[PDB]
Amino acid sequence: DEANIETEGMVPMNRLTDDPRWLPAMSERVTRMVQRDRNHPSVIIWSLGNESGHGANHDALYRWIKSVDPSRPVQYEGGGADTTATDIICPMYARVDEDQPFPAVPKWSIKKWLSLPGETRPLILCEYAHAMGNSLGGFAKYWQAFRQYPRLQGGFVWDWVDQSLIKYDENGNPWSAYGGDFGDTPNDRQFCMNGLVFADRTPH
Amino acid sequence: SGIFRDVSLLHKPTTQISDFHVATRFNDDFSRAVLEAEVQMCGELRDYLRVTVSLWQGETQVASGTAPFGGEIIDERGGYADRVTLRLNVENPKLWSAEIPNLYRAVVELHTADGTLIEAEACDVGFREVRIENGLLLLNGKPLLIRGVNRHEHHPLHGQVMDEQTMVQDILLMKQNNFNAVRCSHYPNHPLWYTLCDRYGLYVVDEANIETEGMVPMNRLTDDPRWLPAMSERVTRMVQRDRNHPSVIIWSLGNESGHGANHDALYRWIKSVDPSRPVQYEGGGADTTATDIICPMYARVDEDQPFPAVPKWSIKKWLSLPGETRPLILCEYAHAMGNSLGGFAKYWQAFRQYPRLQGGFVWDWVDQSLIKYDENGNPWSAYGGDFGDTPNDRQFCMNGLVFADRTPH
Ligand code: NA
Ligand code: NA
Ligand code: NA
Ligand code: NA
Repeated sequence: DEANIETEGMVPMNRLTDDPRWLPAMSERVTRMVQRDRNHPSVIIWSLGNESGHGANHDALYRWIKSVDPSRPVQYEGGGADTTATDIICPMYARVDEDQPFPAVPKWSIKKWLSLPGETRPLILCEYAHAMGNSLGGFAKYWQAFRQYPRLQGGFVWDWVDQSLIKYDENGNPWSAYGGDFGDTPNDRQFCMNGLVFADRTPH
Repeated sequence: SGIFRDVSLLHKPTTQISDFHVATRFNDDFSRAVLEAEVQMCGELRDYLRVTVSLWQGETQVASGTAPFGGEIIDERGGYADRVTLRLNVENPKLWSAEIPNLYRAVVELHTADGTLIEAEACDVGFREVRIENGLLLLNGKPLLIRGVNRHEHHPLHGQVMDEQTMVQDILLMKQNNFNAVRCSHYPNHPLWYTLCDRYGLYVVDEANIETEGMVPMNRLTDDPRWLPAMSERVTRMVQRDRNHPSVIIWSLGNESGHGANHDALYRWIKSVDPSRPVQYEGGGADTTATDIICPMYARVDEDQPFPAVPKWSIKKWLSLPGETRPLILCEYAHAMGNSLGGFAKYWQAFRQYPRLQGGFVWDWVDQSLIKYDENGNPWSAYGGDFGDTPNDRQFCMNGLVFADRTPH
């Protein structure tokens, strides 16, 4: 279950999340979420949001949840996926054997990530295997490592369904539209379609 | 068998230096050190006795200090009237490493306050700290990358007799081939070996002469308290003899003798007596409570070998097992028997990518072939069974990177 906070478009990404003046608004997104959903058993992990960098507001909210509901781990990928705000190392798009050492927020091979000096947490990718159009190449690689390494505990594929929208041609025939097709601009074109299934739920 | 190492005769005065330990401790950035030398005497104590410890860098005296015997109060009964600890400050020491084996000379003098010398002892001192921290083996604060090799004491002609030429030769080749470390598989070496490693610069793993592999199960003797004593002398006597050599950076409790309670005890003994160096031991599974370092033998890179009780996990996977945090250095890997070393680069790639994979000691340095003469007196390389020996292990005694004569494979 993930709080509704994502501030990716900021520069740097934690501009807001590191600012105390935004702590009240973030706080509600998190606390109201826990208050509503805490009795659901299918909820096994709480998430602080998505792509919001790593700011002190995150630390605070991580702690709050931990105090209020110790029954579930808290994860958060922002800022490098292994910050003090997550109980699970939860990278997005980290590869199996290949390192991607971006400065500040590298994406280590997941097998290597696990045994970095002092690291002891489990690793579950919050996002992996970008199913955008003809894809899913290398998927078996992930599975093979998840099975061999105890602390490699899987991940969540990005993602389920293509966000394509229906449009109609002059003749009243429908077709799938994506970014820009609505005269929307700037836009990110086909980037909204990354699902394992078509919008109508037909599989890829 | 035989008297295969040097025999010598030593004359000591009646009042003498019976033991001395040298320790070097540093500040946070290694820019200041303290040299601590604990000195013990035997014979008659007198108030006029003194110990002077001086430290030299080449021909320059760095520091010196004197005191009469009488150590600090240890307990309710007091202190050791027959010991004394001198502490010397060293500013900006030149650090020892296998990359640059800077050494100082410590001179230990026993003498009278009027200035007559009774006797002097001494040793080469290398300023360096060995410690495991946060999962890594560090030397002077930096994480080691061990390019090691196992090396038995073997001469095609002299058998187990080691000479200085041979030792030098080995060392030079090793260095010339990018090795920076050696494991004394599986017993303490001839004393000069250490001295050379000190001076030429190679990291050494000193190992107790304890191997009981042919027992069933392997820890049969090692878990038996009746054997603790015998084992104890093999570990304690090694440490007492080799502890002032900077080249020794790790102690090993022996080789392939399972994991017994005797191991745990000895492991602790050493930790207690010489905290300066980590203790490792591969027996019983390579990650028991008797080792500070995961040190498997022949564990593969990506492939697990899940034998019962003592599985050999892929080393990459080993590091991250639940709860594991230690560094991993293979005590033996890449069995170089005959036309071998296939897949060697796969270990190196792993070593470089994973911080806690700190290398390993290839098995091993030189083939253990012996020379024989044919009917015409022509020499030939013999192996297991060639002397009429039976049963035997045939060519398994030839696993080195070099032929018994030192020619490279
Ligand atoms: Na797993
Ligand atoms: Na997308
Ligand atoms: Na490494
Ligand atoms: Na062998």
